[PDB]
Amino acid sequence: MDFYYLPGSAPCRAVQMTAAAVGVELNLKLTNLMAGEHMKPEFLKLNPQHCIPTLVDEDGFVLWESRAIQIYLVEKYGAHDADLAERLYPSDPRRRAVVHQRLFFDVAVLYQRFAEYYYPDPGRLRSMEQALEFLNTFLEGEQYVAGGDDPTIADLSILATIATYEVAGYDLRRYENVQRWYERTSAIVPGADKNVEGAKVFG
Amino acid sequence: MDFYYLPGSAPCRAVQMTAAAVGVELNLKLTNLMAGENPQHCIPTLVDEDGFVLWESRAIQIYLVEKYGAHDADLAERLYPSDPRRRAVVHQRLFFDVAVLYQRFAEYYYPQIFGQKVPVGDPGRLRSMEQALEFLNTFLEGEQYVAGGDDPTIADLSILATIATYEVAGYDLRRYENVQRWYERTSAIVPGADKNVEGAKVFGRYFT
Ligand SMILES: N[C@H](CCC(=O)N[C@@H](CS)C(=O)NCC(=O)O)C(=O)O
Repeated sequence: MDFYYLPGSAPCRAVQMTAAAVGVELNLKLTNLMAGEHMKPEFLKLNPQHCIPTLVDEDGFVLWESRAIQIYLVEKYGAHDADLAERLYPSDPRRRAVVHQRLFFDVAVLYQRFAEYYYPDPGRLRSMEQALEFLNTFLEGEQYVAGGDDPTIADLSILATIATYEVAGYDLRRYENVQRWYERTSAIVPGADKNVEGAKVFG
Repeated sequence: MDFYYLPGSAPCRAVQMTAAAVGVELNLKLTNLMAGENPQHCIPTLVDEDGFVLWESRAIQIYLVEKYGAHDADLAERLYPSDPRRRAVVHQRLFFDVAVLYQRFAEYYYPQIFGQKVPVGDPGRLRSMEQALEFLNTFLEGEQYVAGGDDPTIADLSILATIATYEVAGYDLRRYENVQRWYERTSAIVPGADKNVEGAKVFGRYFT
């Protein structure tokens, strides 16, 4: 399966951790946006939204949005290991609702406000610190972001985001639960060293 | 189930339509925000029969299908197909709605209607917002619904709530033929479309 990506990119890193978790090997297709590779007609025909990560499966199914990719990887490839899929993406409606809630929080608030503050300011700073405070509150008395006894795809997505906060230069130790979760989760998730490595070397 | 909401809110309206679709009656609780009435004070907030608290409209939408619609397997399958590939397209459209379509709407219009009330729209934000509409128009080329299928999915409902907000904002949706066609057709057929239209009008109070 072809994986159109950039090394420093958080959503790409989330997908790489998820693929490693389900034993999927990705055919890496570096897609340099500065060079305009995502705007070539070959890419546009695959993905009209011209964004990375983009996954092309064995039957030519094309998918983008890292968090939809994560779910697809578990449902289609993780499913061969029943307990594994359950750990990554619990099936109970309530448990799964929380995983979804955290994924939507990651894209619309946590990573969003990171991009709002760092890519162009006291206003967008307070906006971002609020996102971190929310996350800190989510992790109060909890090992993982959506609960559970094991990391879920929500942890993997937020690990990608938070490693970007770290390399940006934000003092994460300010959020005791976030720092704690970040350290312990990075130590236990397969390919999490590649996440930080890739955040650092590129991002 | 208690539903903490405001009619003007697109995320709230997406849940109302989804609940209508699964035959769930919501006990509506008006939560006036500018007054200050879930440690993120997010609306909508759903509180189920066991006191389980959920926010994030799109997570709520899925939960409503999975728990309250799944007795009618054919209905749940229509709203939220289980085939990984089909479900993946529905998930990508939900993520697009939150992070691209509604997000760029907000980034363009919120500075003009809230806080400082900037006298003019940012052209870069406008271009970006129009790009989001073009994407949607493209997704709808040759397709009845946003994520495909023979029937509306929850992605259609989420986007319907967002697009009705574009309309009350005064954006000329006729510029995007597929979007307009889909918007008319879907508004004509989905449960709770009346709540969506009624509520979107309310959000028009910020555009006078
Ligand atoms: N919601 C994000 C989208 C990430 C995204 O928009 N990718 C950026 C680079 S990190 C990109 O491809 N930008 C180029 C473009 O959208 O035209 C995801 O998790 O996949």
